[PDB]
Formats: sequence, C-alpha cells, structure tokens
Amino acid sequence: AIAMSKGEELFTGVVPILVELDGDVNGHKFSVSGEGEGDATYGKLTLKFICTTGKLPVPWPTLVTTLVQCFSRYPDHMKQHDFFKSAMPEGYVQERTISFKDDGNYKTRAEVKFEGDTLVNRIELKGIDFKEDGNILGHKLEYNYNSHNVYITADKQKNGIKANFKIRHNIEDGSVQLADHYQQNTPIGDGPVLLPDNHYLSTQSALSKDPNEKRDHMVLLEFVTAAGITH
Ligand SMILES: [Ca+2]
Repeated sequence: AIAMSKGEELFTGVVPILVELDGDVNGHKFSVSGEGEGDATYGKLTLKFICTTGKLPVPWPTLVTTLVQCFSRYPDHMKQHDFFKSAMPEGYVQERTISFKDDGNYKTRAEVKFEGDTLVNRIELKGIDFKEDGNILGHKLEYNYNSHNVYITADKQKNGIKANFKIRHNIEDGSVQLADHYQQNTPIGDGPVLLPDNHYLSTQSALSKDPNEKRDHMVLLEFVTAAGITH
C-alpha cells in the first residue's frame, strides 16, 4: 500500500514539463525551450520544442534523447526498480556522451527536478569534432525516429544508475547514422533512492510539426515502458 518510493506518488497524474537547453556544437550556439506534459501511468510524453535562437544548427532528431525518464511506465511488478521517480522531488543529474559514428560527439549535463508542481529538465550540451558535411552539421537526417531499448544497470558506488543504448538516426539516402549513448544518473538529494536490477526501457517516438508555427520547432509524442523483468 505504501509506494516503493515517496517520489513515485508525484507521478500518478498529469504533470506539466518544462525543458531548457543551451548548446554549442562546433561553436554553433543555440537554445531550445520546451513545454508539454507527462502521464507516467501511460508512459506518455507530449511536448513542443522551439529553437529560441533562430535556426537549429543540428537536426532535431539528434536532440530527442537529451530533451525525463521519470515519465516511463514501470509495470507494478517492477516499481521497486524505478530510480528516476525515487530521486524526486529533489531530482537527479543526468549526464551522457553521445558518440555519432564516424562523426563528432555530444556531451550533456542535465538536472531534472521539480520546481513547484512542474517537472523541469535543464540541460547544457557541448558538441565537438563534427564534420562540416557529415550527417549532423550537413542536416542529412530524416525527420523521424526509431524505437529503441535503453539498457539500465545500477551504479551502487555512486548511488545511481548507468545506461547504454544505440540510437539509430535514418539518413535521407536510406542509410543509418548510429549514435552510441553512454549515460549516468545520480541523485541531487540526500534521500534514499531505488537502485534497480538490470532492465530496459522500451521507447517509441513520433515527430511532427505545428502547422501554424513559423519558428524552428519540434512536436514530440513519446511512449516509454520499462521491461526485462518477469513477475
Ligand atoms: Ca535485486
């Protein structure tokens, strides 16, 4: 009857989300602002992102992973493995290196936490060693998004988790641009967190445009469900 974590209880209903990103890729500076809502009961996110600095100097798809895994649906039998909600409201630090095959890399640091009743994701992104006419700076990536598995393991030493996964970005010629993700999350607060057994998040994302929106932007619908442990 008691929740597996105090934080879990913060997610039983619809939660408004704000996303703020400042980025610099190969010296191209940009900012992204996002608003929407999440409903963890259904592993559901709906968000609209706008590039507030003009044209985005990288493809929108390359920023999806960076731009709230606390909205994942953990099945009841797996709720003792939900690190993300357990760190709330104080939140967690989420860091990644995203290595684009035969191209540059993003390094990201984010803090995900509640501000009032709003779930906020604040991110700094740094991109280096991109090729001027590779798939990223050359904008050769299709505006779509594949379905992936995010493999999570406990990091007991750090009182947190790691994740490893491979993102596949479709290239306009029919090929694929791999983006290898290595990920670390650690709690911001001093409260206890849930350290999970090995499992994965199964993700699915749909990208669209707002037909009235003139700014460079991305509308996103995403479903994420934890899996990999039986009852
Ligand atoms: Ca165990």
